[PDB]
Amino acid sequence: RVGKYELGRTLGEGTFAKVKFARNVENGDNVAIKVIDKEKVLKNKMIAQIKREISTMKLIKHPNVIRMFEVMASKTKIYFVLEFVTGGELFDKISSNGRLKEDEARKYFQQLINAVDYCHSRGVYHRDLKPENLLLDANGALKVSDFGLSALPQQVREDGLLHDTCGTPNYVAPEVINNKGYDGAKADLWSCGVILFVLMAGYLPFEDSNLTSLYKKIFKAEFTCPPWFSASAKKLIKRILDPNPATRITFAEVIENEWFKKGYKAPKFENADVDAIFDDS
Amino acid sequence: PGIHSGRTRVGKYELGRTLGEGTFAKVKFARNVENGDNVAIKVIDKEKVLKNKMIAQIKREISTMKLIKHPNVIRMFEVMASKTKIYFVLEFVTGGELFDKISSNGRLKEDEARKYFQQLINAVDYCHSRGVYHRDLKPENLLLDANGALKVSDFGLSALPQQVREDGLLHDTCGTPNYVAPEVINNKGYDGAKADLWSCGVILFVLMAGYLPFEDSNLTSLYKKIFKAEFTCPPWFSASAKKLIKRILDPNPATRITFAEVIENEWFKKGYKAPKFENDDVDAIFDDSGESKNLVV
Ligand SMILES: C[C@H](CCC(=O)NCCC[N+](C)(C)CCCS(=O)(=O)[O-])[C@H]1CC[C@H]2[C@@H]3[C@H](O)C[C@@H]4C[C@H](O)CC[C@]4(C)[C@H]3C[C@H](O)[C@@]12C
Ligand SMILES: C[C@H](CCC(=O)NCCC[N+](C)(C)CCCS(=O)(=O)[O-])[C@H]1CC[C@H]2[C@@H]3[C@H](O)C[C@@H]4C[C@H](O)CC[C@]4(C)[C@H]3C[C@H](O)[C@]12C
Ligand SMILES: C[C@H](CCC(=O)NCCC[N+](C)(C)CCCS(=O)(=O)[O-])[C@H]1CC[C@H]2[C@@H]3[C@H](O)C[C@@H]4C[C@H](O)CC[C@]4(C)[C@H]3C[C@H](O)[C@]12C
Repeated sequence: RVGKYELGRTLGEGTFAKVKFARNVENGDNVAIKVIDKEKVLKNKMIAQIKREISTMKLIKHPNVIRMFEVMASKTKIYFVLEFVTGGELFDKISSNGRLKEDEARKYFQQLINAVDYCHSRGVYHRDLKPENLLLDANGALKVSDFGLSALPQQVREDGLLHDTCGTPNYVAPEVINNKGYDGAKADLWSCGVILFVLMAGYLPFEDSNLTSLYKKIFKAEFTCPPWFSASAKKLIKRILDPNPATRITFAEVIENEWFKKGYKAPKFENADVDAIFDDS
Repeated sequence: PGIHSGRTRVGKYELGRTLGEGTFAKVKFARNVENGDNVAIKVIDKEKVLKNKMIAQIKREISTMKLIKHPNVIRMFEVMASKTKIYFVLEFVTGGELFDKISSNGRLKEDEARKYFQQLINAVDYCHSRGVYHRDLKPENLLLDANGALKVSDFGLSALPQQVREDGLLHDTCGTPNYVAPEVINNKGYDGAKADLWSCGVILFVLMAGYLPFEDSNLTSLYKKIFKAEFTCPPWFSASAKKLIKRILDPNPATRITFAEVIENEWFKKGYKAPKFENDDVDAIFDDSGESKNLVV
């Protein structure tokens, strides 16, 4: 046993991190418990940011963000307890049934933008948003995974789980491909825009069998919207997928956008020590 | 079974609704009106297909796959064509994707992983012996029948450019680097057999480990790991399995183990039982078939 949590099967076991299924004995909620090497994260250059973002994600409750229930530590380990959802991955709808209708795409896009924008407002940037982070609960609501956790060092992100993405480079903004540092908000917004493209088209905007030509297209944002895209959706997508992060549209501008505001009901919800986030207890 | 006057018709197949749509290709359900068989039909713009410098290789590989019947290869039953479309008539399977097991239960036991690997290696080597190279092996091509037997998809079709093939179902233009051999990433993957073998080794790794041998959120680090074949086998891998995987994941295709040598590897041969199974006009593969249509619709 571990905490108020009863353990189930091992989901993955990487070298410095591992993930177990569990349930909360007090309420029966499904969770996953990630156990990671403590010194690997303590030694890391960006530890103060890690501590800050993780401490923040503990506090955040947004209806469209995966909950981080607990964060505890041993002398050698850090434990994370994360909400486990049962509706699968959002992109499964495309694998099984092709592109989504515009209204269903816009709905998920609204949940996504609001959740991402909310985390940004609390100083937390994903920086590696991929379709595999777009999960669905029993009722079909979007739950975005890995905010905060994505800030951990690579060797601890290798946690024994299968992580592949169809069309990986598509979701990474040109400035993230090419540069060491970058703006987190603009990098996340690029990812969201590609996600929206795929939901509405059923296929990736950037492709080429030739890798040099593929990355050339990404850096110029050379892509083509299919004919079923509306004029207003195409125009918003082209502003989001601006290959220059200096001129790329802002989240605030996306939220004010006429296409975006269609059927848009901002969700009503409420959300009302850092250095000691990983010490023993 | 009944021909349905209000449905589209090609050969003995009646076409149903569109499942997926790409720019040049669509996928529809269809059914054989003679015997009730349900199939999937990929319909692709004919001019787009023909106007390619690789059309000869495409006709050859599609012609071969149409004739192949392997227990671990998805069947291509028929190819028909109109003036403007090519119809590839393909087998459905019900068991989903192989990696679904992993994605839910993590790694498989050594014996079960070795079983799927034997199935994969046999099918791929079989197609190689007939001159067909896949070159695009990835999780999306590893399907399962109701018996839970592996069925490899896209042999033959993978010869088409991914952009022409793209059907709006998230598999054709994936181009995921994690499954791709370093020489192929480097635009020098001449030996198609060694390139497919690398992918198969990455697949074996995932089944036994539950995760990818090369992964990184940083694209530069990812490609670097691939070119150097920098990876670590988990501690539960046996000495023999580790020995084989390291021979497969050799980033020099020249020194990389061959398909034939894998088949004779002592670990691969464990419980191994090769399949017991059977067994122009190539140029005309895509000619207008003159198949009856339904003129109502
Ligand atoms: C030029 C860009 C970006 C490289 C980069 O920037 N990598 C380091 C960034 C991250 N760091 C934090 C480590 C920065 C280091 C600190 S510093 O600030 O000092 O940079 C990189 C990103 C991925 C690279 C691919 C591989 O080459 C080879 C590959 C196959 C063929 O062969 C050619 C094509 C292809 C697809 C290439 C495309 C791309 O065009 C390259 C060159
Ligand atoms: C990959 C799967 C979704 C796909 C899926 O399918 N999940 C299992 C169910 C399989 N089924 C039994 C339903 C299929 C058979 C039924 S059938 O009727 O089809 O036969 C999803 C669902 C829950 C997700 C985890 C949790 O969020 C907690 C945690 C959050 C972190 O941030 C990232 C890590 C971690 C461990 C997440 C990883 C991953 O993202 C999980 C496993
Ligand atoms: C993504 C799914 C597997 C996962 C899944 O979703 N499994 C649910 C099974 C449900 N059914 C049994 C009713 C059949 C599917 C109905 S569905 O709702 O999925 O349309 C797999 C299993 C069968 C696969 C197709 C066939 O190989 C024929 C053809 C081969 C070409 O090379 C590539 C194109 C095509 C159309 C393939 C596309 C895709 O790769 C399919 C749908």
